[PDB]
Amino acid sequence: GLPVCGETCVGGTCNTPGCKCSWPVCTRN
Repeated sequence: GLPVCGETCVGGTCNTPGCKCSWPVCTRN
């Protein structure tokens, strides 16, 4: 639920395990 991945999923990518794409930002849970 938290954007603590340090990743944006603009292209639909989130590498950090637990990160979901809450476009355009990755949220870990």
